[PDB]
Amino acid sequence: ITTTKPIKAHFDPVADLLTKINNARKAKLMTVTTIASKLKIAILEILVKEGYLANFQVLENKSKTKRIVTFNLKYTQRRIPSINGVKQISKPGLRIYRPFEKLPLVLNGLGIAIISTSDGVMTDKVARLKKIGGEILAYVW
Amino acid sequence: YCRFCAIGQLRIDLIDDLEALKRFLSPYAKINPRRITGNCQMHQRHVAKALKRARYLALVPFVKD
Amino acid sequence: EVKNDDLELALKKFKRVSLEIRRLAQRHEYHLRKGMRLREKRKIAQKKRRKFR
Amino acid sequence: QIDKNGIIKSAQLHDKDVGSIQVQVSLLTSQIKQLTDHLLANKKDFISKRGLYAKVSKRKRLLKYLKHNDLEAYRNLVKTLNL
Amino acid sequence: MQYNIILLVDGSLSLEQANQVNEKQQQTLTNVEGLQTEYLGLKELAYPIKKQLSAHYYRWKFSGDNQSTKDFKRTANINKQVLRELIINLEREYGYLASINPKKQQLALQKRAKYDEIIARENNPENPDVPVTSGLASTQPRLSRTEKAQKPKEELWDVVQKMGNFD
Amino acid sequence: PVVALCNTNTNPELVDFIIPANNHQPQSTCLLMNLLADAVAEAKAMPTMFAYKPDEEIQIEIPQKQEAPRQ
RNA sequence: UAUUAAUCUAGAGUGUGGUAGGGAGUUUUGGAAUUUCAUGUGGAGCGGUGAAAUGCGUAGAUAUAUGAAGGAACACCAGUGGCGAAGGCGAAAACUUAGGCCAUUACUGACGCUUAGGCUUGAAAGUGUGGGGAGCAAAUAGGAUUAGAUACCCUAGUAGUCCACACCGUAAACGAUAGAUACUAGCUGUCGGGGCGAUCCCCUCGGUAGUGAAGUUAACACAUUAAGUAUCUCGCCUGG
Ligand SMILES: [Zn+2]
Repeated sequence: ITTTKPIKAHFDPVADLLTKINNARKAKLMTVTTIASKLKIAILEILVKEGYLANFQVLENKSKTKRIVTFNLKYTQRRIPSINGVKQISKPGLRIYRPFEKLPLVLNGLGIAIISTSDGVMTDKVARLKKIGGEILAYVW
Repeated sequence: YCRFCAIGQLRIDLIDDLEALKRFLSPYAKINPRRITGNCQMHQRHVAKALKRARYLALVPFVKD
Repeated sequence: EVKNDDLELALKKFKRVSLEIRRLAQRHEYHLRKGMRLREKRKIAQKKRRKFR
Repeated sequence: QIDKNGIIKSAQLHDKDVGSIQVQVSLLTSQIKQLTDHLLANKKDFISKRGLYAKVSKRKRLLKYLKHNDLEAYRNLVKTLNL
Repeated sequence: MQYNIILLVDGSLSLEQANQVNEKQQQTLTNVEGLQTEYLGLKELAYPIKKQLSAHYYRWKFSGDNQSTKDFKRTANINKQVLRELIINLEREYGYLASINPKKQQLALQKRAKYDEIIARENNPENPDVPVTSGLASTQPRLSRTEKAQKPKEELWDVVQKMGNFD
Repeated sequence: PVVALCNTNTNPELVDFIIPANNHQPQSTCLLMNLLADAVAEAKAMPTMFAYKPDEEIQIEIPQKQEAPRQ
């Protein structure tokens, strides 16, 4: 509430999110701020249901003109993040599209891939169970 | 110590404070640098400009006292 | 630079002013490029800022 | 010598609409006129030529936008001299 | 826009014909008026101009269209009696905002600070005092409202204390 | 392991156990190391003069201790 | 994602107020100094270099003081400075004109970035035409040095160096670092804007320097103005 600091979104949502999360992970920071989008929302909750980040609350002004969102990252007392590596395959002008029969498994299943086939974000294993392939957002491991 | 900034002079013009500009001219008809006048860079530039205009207007000498 | 009262006290400042006059006169008697002017002037300013502080 | 406030009311559609592209294109046309007079007066003021090119291209982008969004939006604006 | 001009007359001649020259060059202007003829009197020249050693300095304070000066410019150079024709405009670096004009306070307080006629010469113009009026006049807010109540979490510390025990 | 009297310019991640005390003032130094010395001497069966002492023993003589900033 | 129907303002522009700056062009002025001439003062050397010597000098040089002329460039202000997209911009003034900075509830409503091709600019040198030509100085001659010297030094000395109109379009045209966007420790400065408010200091928004963490780097080093974390686009490279 009342962040009293101007913020501006970089560019395409997936990259705008990944750059911030990686910089925060390296800088040992706690939270970062960015404008909110439905795809960014979906990826945020699909991540947190995997337990890879702490509190994330979408925030708006005293109106529905601007909506922003912040998030904290899953840490430990020894101060080590739960994220190890992040890389996006989808890219503006370089969209990837993957049939289920050739779906890749991140780091022998240890990593997480985001595949928004037709119903939004979903885990790679639950998509294999669905045997539904499609567009791939990014690698998280 | 920029006395102009100290007093908030806020404006300089040729014919109001001529003696304030002789105080800044060296005895040998040259402009004294920052190390002597102690003014800020912008006031010092304004003083140099005004002293050049006076130099033009035959108000201060060129090469002697 | 007119300053002399009795014997010698003016002469020390005379050496000072003669030194600065020679300094100002040496660089207007031999020609070389304007870039050399600027670089040498900055070098002299750096010497003043590093030695006299 | 440009009287910025005067021309604004000419093409103005409302009381306090200043971002309506008609006023900007009108001011750009007047500025281009003045800068053309200046350039023909001073054949060697090159930075004025740079500014004039910038302004005419800015007008080109504004008019491309306008003619793109709505076809009937610029019906009253073709009355202004162009091309 | 304001205009300021300094006039140099041909020196040793009497003061009256200098004012005649004042009026003569006053007719040299275009449709501009609203000035004062105040002059600075006779002053010794800092250096010879052609052969004279002194002159009188005359001023105008009018303000008019850009056409004003050109005819005066081509007249003054021809007139042998008038010598120096500085033409000041508002292109000088200036400021007269009403919110900043009342700096006479700074003048007066600097003067009291300088006014140390007493024997106790302990005051120093170049000396800090660490004062604070604390006029913020800046908050730059950006209000936010709660739209979602996603997975909760708590806070903790970053103190490091390892090895548990010795043996 | 290592324990340190970490001033404000130290690097916390290096030292194992951190004690944020001011080492510039000699009185603070003597205080801290005397409490440490008695904390180990009580395990050495010696009386802890400055450790667990209520009061009226901690105060040690000191030349005028001020001016934390240094040139 | 693409298409299309719409809506909003943070993106991006326009307005408002405040604001700096050697930004540029055109039109005028000034003074030092050199050179030439003239006027007096004066009688043998001057200049020159490591040392000398062509060269200049009683037909009065150098020097000293004054006056006239013309041409070129603008010490001292001048900076761990400012502006410009780049090349560059600093004695004074006027006109025209550029873009820039801070707060902008105002307006408009995604109108943006990149940009093949196209267009504009672009240091010096050089070309054509007419001027101008003080000093400097390619080429050229002479005196020295050397074994030789078509060079380094000296005495002259032409183009040119300056202005007006057209052309050339190259440079170690460099931060050897394409542009745009967001994030990521810190510290020391400096300059511009706002407020508090004698400067001194406080902070805010920006530019410009130094130091320096992680990170990157083959290393050197870079590091909030990245050569880091990434994305978009253009251009480029494939041993000598
Ligand atoms: Zn000042």
